[PDB]
Amino acid sequence: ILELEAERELLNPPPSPLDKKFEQWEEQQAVEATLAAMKARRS
Amino acid sequence: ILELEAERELLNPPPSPLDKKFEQWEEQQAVEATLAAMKARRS
Amino acid sequence: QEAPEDLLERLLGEMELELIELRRALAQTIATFKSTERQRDAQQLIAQRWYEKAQAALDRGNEQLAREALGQRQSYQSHTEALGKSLGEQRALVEQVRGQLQKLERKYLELKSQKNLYLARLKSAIAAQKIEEIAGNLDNASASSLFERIETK
Amino acid sequence: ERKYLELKSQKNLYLARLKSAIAAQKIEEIAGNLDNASASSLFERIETK
Amino acid sequence: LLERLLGEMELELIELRRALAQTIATFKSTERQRDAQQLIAQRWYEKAQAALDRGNEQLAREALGQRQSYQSHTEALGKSLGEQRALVEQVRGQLQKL
Repeated sequence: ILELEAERELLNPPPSPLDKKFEQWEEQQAVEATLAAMKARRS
Repeated sequence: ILELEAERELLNPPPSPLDKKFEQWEEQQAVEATLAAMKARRS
Repeated sequence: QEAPEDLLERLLGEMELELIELRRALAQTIATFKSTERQRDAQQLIAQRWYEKAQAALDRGNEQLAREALGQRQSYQSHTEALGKSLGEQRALVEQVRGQLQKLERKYLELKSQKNLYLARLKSAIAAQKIEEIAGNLDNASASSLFERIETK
Repeated sequence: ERKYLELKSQKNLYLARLKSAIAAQKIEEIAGNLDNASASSLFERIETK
Repeated sequence: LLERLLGEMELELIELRRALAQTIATFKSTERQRDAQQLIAQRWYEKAQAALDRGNEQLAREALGQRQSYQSHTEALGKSLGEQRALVEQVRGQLQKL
């Protein structure tokens, strides 16, 4: 079972900590940015 | 797919920038010349 | 070898089969191309619903759900952003084939147009040879093939 | 599932592109028989007769 | 033999015509492949731009540093495309007189 999963990730770009950081950060920016529009609109 | 398109253009004269220029220019002259008759007729 | 002229009619006879088959194919292309647009529209509409629910979540101070709702929308946002760009680029995909086909028909009609003209010219000549070929039998005595041989008898 | 649907999604798009080309070659291939006398494959040979 | 020789001659010429297309098929194929690579570098370059924003220059170093791998790969392929242009020119010059 384990070898084939590794084969998949080998043929995959395993999301690096950078893209995990970027995707999390941009999500953290996306949630904040989406939040930022709402927090400003309500006033 | 790509080879056969090239075969067509090989057996074709691919419109050169000159004929593109001429056809565009004569069109630019045709539109202007057709326009020129109208712009003069209206007065 | 076979008379290549006869094949000409057969070739165009089978030609229309391809052209009509082509015409069928192109529609299926735009069928899906526009289908994704509707599918995109539903997805973004769902995101709007999630976005709207986040707006409702924000109301009354329940911002906690809005984070999930907005956070949930991010999944479809990326899916929406992914598909939206695919739709934009697929536009040129259908443009070239449209540009491919539009020139297609104008040629065949003119190609078929001159087909018949030269068939007449050929059939014009096959008569000229035969009337002259038979006129060889009915000649001015240069060959004496048929008539003059009788005059001998 | 999210992959297969998109995988199946683009499956049909390029089939059309392929079937688009198979027509382009054939119309041009037959247009070779009906040419501008560069090859004289079919029509010009008749003009000889 | 003269008639036979030209009869088999057209076989080579048409076989030639097929061959030349496969040449430009790849020649232009690398250009698209180059375009994707540089586009990826642009994405990495763009992500570095995003990394720079908000003061997270640390990722930009990796992102820009990551782009250097494709930059060299991009620079390598770009020059190959440029020189391959003359490769297809001579054969085109070869065939046109043919």
